[PDB]
Amino acid sequence: ILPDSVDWREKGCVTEVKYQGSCGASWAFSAVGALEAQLKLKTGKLVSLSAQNLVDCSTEKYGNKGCNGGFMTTAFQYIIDNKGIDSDASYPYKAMDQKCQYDSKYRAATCSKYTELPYGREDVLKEAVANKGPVSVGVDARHPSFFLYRSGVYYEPSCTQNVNHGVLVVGYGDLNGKEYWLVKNSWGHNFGEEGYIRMARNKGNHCGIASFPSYPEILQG
Ligand SMILES: CC1(C)CCN(C[C@H](O)Cn2nc(-c3ccc(C(F)(F)F)c(CNCc4ccc(F)cc4)c3)c3c2CCN(S(C)(=O)=O)C3)CC1
Repeated sequence: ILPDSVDWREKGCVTEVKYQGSCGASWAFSAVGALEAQLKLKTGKLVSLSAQNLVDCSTEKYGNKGCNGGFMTTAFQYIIDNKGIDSDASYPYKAMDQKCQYDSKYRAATCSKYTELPYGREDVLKEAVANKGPVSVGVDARHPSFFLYRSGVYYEPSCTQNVNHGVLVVGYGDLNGKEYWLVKNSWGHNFGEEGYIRMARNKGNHCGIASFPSYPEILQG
């Protein structure tokens, strides 16, 4: 029914890994990455979208607190309400809280809608990654093993389904009996597998990967 493996990087839909630094903006990076993939499918152009734009402008009205955390779903709502999000190049990432500096002149994407998936359904998530594109999700990253991850299929016994770090699922697969999720993180290229972490799949919603998945869309109309 579904493909055994997916890697949205192979279709040119994933921008370079970013470096969030001391600013807790992983929620913003999760959000732009998902929308970038929809933009590339829609327009044929791969352009990084401004995570800083979300940190500075999708704030209190959306329950977000910039470098102190946020949600991807209300980040998408902001983009809908704002009728735009800027390119990352026009509004680059500074890893701190700033005044909203959105400028419609440098709008690089829109958002028509977003969709949330039901908690813990890794089959429903697998289908969405296959059929819709990369999915924004939260994970439990509050473990030293996460910070220290270098390669392989990550499994942390003490992981919980409560989420606290925004990431982007750009794929899934199976490595020698270990089914994994392919996860784009925002800790630069030196983390994990060139900025990615492959996380255990179909192991009881391990680290909450499927706790709060969502994805945006950019419709023709
Ligand atoms: C629309 C509303 C008004 C606002 C959004 N609401 C979402 C709803 O509460 C569902 N939800 N979503 C998340 C969720 C999903 C992804 C991410 C991530 F990706 F960033 F990591 C995170 C982390 N950031 C949280 C955060 C947000 C603002 C802030 F300043 C500081 C921190 C949380 C959680 C929950 C319930 C409780 N969990 S938990 C402990 O894991 O069970 C966390 C619904 C009402």
